[PDB]
Amino acid sequence: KTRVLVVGGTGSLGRRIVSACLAEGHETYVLQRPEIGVDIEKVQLLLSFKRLGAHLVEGSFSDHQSLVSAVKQVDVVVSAMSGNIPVQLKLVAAIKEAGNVKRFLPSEFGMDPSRQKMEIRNAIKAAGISHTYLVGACFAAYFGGNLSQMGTLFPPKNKVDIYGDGNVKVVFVDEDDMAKYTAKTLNDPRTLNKTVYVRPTDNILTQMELVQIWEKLTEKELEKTYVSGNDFLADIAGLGHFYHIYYEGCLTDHEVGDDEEATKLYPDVKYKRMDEYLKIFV
Amino acid sequence: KTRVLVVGGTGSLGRRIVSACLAEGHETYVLQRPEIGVDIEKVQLLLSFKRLGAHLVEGSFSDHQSLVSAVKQVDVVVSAMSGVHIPVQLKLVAAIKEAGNVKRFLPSEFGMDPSRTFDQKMEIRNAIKAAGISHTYLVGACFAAYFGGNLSQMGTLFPPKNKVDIYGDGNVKVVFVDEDDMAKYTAKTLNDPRTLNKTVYVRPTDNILTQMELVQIWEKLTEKELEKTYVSGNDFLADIEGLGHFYHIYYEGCLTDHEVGDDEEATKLYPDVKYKRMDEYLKIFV
Repeated sequence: KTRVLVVGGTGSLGRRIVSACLAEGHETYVLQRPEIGVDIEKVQLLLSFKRLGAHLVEGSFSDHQSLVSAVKQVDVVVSAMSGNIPVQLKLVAAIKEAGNVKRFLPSEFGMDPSRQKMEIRNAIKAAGISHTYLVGACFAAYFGGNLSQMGTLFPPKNKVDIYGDGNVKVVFVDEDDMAKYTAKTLNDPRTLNKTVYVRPTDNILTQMELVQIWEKLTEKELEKTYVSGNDFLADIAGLGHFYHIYYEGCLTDHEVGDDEEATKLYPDVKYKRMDEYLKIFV
Repeated sequence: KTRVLVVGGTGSLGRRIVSACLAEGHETYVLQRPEIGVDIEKVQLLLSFKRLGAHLVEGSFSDHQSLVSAVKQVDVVVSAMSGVHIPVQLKLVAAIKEAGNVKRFLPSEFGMDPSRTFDQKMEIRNAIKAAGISHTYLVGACFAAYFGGNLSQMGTLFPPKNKVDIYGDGNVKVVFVDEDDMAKYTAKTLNDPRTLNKTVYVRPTDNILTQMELVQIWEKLTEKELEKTYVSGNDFLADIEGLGHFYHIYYEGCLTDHEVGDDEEATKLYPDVKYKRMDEYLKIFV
């Protein structure tokens, strides 16, 4: 059994990673930070982990030696901050000091920063820490269910902004599926010290294709305001990354080999399609 | 169907009240505040309520007329601030008074009767009375998540590992209630004619427990005796330099020092609620 410490386990992605690690059969440790000890929902979430067999390990980002003691107990560290640069770098320093970690999987929110955005990867390299990066897809909770409307995570009402012509291919993935891929890949010899691209073919969609999925489920056409590229840029760092995705098509402008793509490496994961994802909000 | 607006529906108690309101068949409205829109947990929670039949009503505590418009749509307003983020509740009262249509207001007091400084604690109740707003108060019990699961220790919701502070002798009766049960009592009482303009006491008999009895339940569940430090009333007060409510509950016995009638006690009024006992509550921590 691979021993895995999940950092950020009360986050949106982190709590799905804990569940996926338990389901995959890893011996799963969850960092229990002091600050969330007074949050009743986060305490009951951690207790739902325990009842499924996870071990809670106490430590905090402000206590370097507590981070060292947590990572000294496992083979793999998985980090998911959706729920930050200094914090990942504090983890990197603790991992380097501990010396025992076989693989570190920092979450990058599915966003490849090598295309300074590179500070965490540069510290991983300089520390000699083995790793796997999972990149290449927008999380459906943040870009899909809102029809990619900025400034809101709620489903659309009658109107939407269409970015450019909405004909640029984006890659969407359910966070539940990103968590399964993380749990599958973290002891896969094929992905040690590799970038793994998450590109589920059925979820390669232009913004207009995503909109049309919504319109078909609600049986009604949305009012549309088209936002040109320079009208977008004249209204200004995620805003910059959003532009790279929806106007320059950075998630789809290069090919990926089967030996480095998540759905090919892990074809047992039946990833949720965006029509099934959006069905819940209609 | 009684129409109910729940204010604080992404909070701890408040999300349980929304659930119990839907369970009861109330036409359930939930205030959707702009400030939770950055929080995916909160957004998906509210969308879960909408999926179950709730109505989301956009409004903000800093926008008086948005609150008036919200309360003008319902018969009953329930508010619960535990886990959200006296002024907020007073803003709600102002909007209810101006709206004029609300048949009953149920402000959560976190189980703590403020009528036992005194005038600051009574500020909301005084504004309710001055506005002529009809109400139901629910009081008399410690929420188990905050006083039971942690064996009444400070600074954590987890039970201790091998050491407990015992207050006084731990022989003062306290009343404990599961937050889930508080929410069901709230949903059942809010259109009960019997509780209009009443204080309803929540006193589940099996959950009237001294702190030592509560510790003993945990020691039996774990099969280990805890190391005990006894804290006198004088030392507790000296270290205060919420703790005041704590002192009155665990040292003065203010939850159990008076009798309540059946016609004003939640488990008599609503005997269909099978309230959770503390042995069952604590087992999830083992």
